[PDB]
Amino acid sequence: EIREQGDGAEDE
Amino acid sequence: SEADRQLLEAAKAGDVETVKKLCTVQSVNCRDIEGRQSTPLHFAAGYNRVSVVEYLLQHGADVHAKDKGGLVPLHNACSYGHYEVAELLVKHGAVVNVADLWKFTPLHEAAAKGKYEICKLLLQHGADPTKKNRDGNTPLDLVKDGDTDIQDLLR
Repeated sequence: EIREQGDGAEDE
Repeated sequence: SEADRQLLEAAKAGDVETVKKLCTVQSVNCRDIEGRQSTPLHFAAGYNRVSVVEYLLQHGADVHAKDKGGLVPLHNACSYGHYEVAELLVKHGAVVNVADLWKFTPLHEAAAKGKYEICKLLLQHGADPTKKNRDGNTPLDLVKDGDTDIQDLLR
């Protein structure tokens, strides 16, 4: 499986 | 629990007033059961909600909590490039050399994402740039070839 980065969002 | 779901969501939204209303002994570190088992602090950190992070850290959130992949909120902050959150978590005792299941540390994340100030923060608090993850890669190895300033910082 691909490694996931965790929950969140990028800044603009 | 319905209050739990609304707390996790308020943390993602950065609605500190709703967070304040919904925080209880049990909910402050509840887990997103249908997701990655993230806590309110994982979400606030990952979604760059500084006021929520500050409130949670002051009202019973565990800076050391792991999600299903072993990520602590510091991993989320570093992965999504949120400096102020990363600094707050470190000031509140986040372990800078903590490894997830894959042996990535926050510095692996910050290096791969090319975040100068975050890398600087972690290095100043003793982050080990020699640490290999399960691909045999150090944080320096994960810096994009195009990212000259980060490469230099990590030497």
